Amino acid sequence: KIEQNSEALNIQEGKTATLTCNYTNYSPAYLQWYRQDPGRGPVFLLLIRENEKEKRKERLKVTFDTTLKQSLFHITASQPADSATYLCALDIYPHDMRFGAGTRLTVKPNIQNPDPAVYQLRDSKSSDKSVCLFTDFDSQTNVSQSKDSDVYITDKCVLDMRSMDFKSNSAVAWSNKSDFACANAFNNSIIPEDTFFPSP
Amino acid sequence: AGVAQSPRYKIIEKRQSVAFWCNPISGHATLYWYQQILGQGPKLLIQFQNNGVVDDSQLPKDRFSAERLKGVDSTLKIQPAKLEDSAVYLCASSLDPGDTGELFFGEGSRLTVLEDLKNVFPPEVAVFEPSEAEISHTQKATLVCLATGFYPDHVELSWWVNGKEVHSGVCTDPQPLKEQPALNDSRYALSSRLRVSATFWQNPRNHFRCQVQFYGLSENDEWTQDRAKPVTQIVSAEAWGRA
Amino acid sequence: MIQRTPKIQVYSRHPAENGKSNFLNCYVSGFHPSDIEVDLLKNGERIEKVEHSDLSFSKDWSFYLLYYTEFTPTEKDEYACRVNHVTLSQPKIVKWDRDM
Amino acid sequence: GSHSMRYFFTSVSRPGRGEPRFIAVGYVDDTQFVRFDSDAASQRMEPRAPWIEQEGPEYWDGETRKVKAHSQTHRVDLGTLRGYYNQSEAGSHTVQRMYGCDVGSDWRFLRGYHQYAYDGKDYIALKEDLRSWTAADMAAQTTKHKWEAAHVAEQLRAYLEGTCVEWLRRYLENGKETLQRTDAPKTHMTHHAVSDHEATLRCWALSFYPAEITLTWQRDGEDQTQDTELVETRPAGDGTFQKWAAVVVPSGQEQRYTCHVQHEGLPKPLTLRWE
Amino acid sequence: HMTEVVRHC
Repeated sequence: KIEQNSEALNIQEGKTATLTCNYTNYSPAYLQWYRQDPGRGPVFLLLIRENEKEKRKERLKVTFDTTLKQSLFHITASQPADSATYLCALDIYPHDMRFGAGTRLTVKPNIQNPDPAVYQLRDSKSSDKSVCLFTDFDSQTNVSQSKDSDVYITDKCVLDMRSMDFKSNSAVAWSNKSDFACANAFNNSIIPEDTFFPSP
Repeated sequence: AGVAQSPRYKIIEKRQSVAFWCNPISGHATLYWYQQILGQGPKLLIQFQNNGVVDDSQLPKDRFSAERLKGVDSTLKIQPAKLEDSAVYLCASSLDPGDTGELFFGEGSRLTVLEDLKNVFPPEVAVFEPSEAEISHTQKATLVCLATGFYPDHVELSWWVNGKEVHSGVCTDPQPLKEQPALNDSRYALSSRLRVSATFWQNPRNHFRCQVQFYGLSENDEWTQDRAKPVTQIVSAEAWGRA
Repeated sequence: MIQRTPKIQVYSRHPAENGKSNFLNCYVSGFHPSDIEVDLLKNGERIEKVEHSDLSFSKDWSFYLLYYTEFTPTEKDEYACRVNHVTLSQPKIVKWDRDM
Repeated sequence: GSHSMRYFFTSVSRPGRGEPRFIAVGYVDDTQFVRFDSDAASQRMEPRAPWIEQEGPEYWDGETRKVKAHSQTHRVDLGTLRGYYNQSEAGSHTVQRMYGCDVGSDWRFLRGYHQYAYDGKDYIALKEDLRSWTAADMAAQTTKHKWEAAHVAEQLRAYLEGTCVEWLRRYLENGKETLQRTDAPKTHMTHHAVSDHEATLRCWALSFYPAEITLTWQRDGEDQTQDTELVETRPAGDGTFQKWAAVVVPSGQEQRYTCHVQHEGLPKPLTLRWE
Repeated sequence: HMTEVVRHC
């Protein structure tokens, strides 16, 4: 008797997300789907009975197959704001609501026009580190950790500049060795070939 | 209007006690305690219907205990806490399972159980001004904030432009990275980005501040390292516009 | 909260014949609630190896049990069923009659 | 003959003595075939008829998990009804539940039923059309609303009209030895002189199955119903049943009275005079 | 084979 979700999905903007939830050795009469963000707190979404099939709200499309022992959850016209982990939950009589694990969704943004670059940020007068910033590339590019033990590199991340309908990727690398520099700190990654490196 | 949970974050050593309080949605008869480990989904601990117990066969009565007494709010105790108990502890209240059987979860109570409090140290914050080489290529200016050398992973980072909190144009790392990634009691580091227009950054009356809230120890815990008690505090770093 | 007093029938399973082994039944029915004492009696004393049926109920929620034990009726022996319920002030004693 | 499978659940609270005692028992027609007893050792649903030991562990695990579900529902419901009725947790209270399904001679579904009771009186019950409830009290309305909101009726019907009558067919087919038999009564009449004036005519029917039987007296041919006695059908112990009917008569008129026995194990009714 | 459909009050 178990409850299997997916395993780490991600899609592009606009494309619709499909999350699956299969259960074995059960019989529910009620399915529920939840959205939990990093920072804790599941928040309820949809709720589908066994005799119904397909229930829609906004961009949410959920299905409950009694005989297949499976529920399918659909976010249509997916937004990057929709990126979080999504929980399946069954209702076993009398009132045992059991949860599956997470399927973590990440809706990568439609980078309109790429602009790959690695900028050097002015040192803080109060820390020893030097920080380079890799920004404005399309989501195809992947960012790897550094092979140096004393060089830190954070995974890429989205930037909703809401005011002017702008999203952009970015990833940060900092280290305090004197022989460390921007021109190749992200050189353990497949950088876009036309990536601009400024001049002092 | 909300399911209340205390405390936001709580650090305790092994063999200690800890109690989480939860107040449910007004009028909900059914209250649940759930445990959520790092990556898994919520697993039920104990479940009340009014002041009585529906399901607690899953509740390890070696250490855990909980009761609703009044049939309203309830508390969940751990005497004593094992190191395997570090997790999120969720409270939820629901009405009758049916067309309106949705569950209502609180913000969660993040428990962290440690070997010894010797490693709990607050973060250091510093911001780095936008690249003067970027502002001339694009028409935007991005700041970066670094929350370095803190432990445990109890940090909330926020950006404040001109006294008001900001969200538009912000990324913060979904998860922190360690500074000695193989070390066992390793110390953490986090990063964040605030992007605005160039014309905005170039206006000197404009004040930018990156704020990291750290959740450390209560006063009941005792610090005898003589090296400044690492308690729940706030560490910020600032910058003004530069024409 | 309703209470109803029991319906005791004391009888043998097979048509009783002296000297030949049989079964003594005490059919307790119609009562409510379920907590009820039922002992079987040889002459005066209480028989020990007396087992009963499982608790079930009629359409009107009245309960019914069947207590029973192996026995061999003699000419000079007298059997009876003793029942105490919450609705009886004094415990009722129905004796066993062969042709009834 | 028609057939029916029923399940009877009883749950009696015990203040200060721990968890409430729970007992569930199942019948096919008049033959009991499963039971559960919360005070018993196994904590597991037992068989009580040879033709049900035929089942593998896939089944016995189930009826044990399911019966433990019923058990922990009645466990909460007692505390629920105690609050519904504003009673103290000092008196012992009793929850009962009953459901099953009937079939015709063609073993097709005929009618279902599910119904609840608190402390010996009606509480709630599925309507005969299996699509809505009848609450017997103001308190039971709260239950009704709760269960209307969860579509419980649409799901007990699904069990009642479907799964229930299928397994009844399985049960009848597995135990065609026992459940489909028809043991006819071994009838006779005894005569006990009360005084010099009256005499008791007792008309017996022993060792029969199933137990729906009809005893009647007829003076001069048309039904006699005054001065009669009629004991409730009683279990023999061997899985058969016993029942008698008496009538008190004036001396000399014994032959005017005739006892009539009707059973599904009888072609045409038996008739007995005194001799 | 009893039901699985048991709910609270």
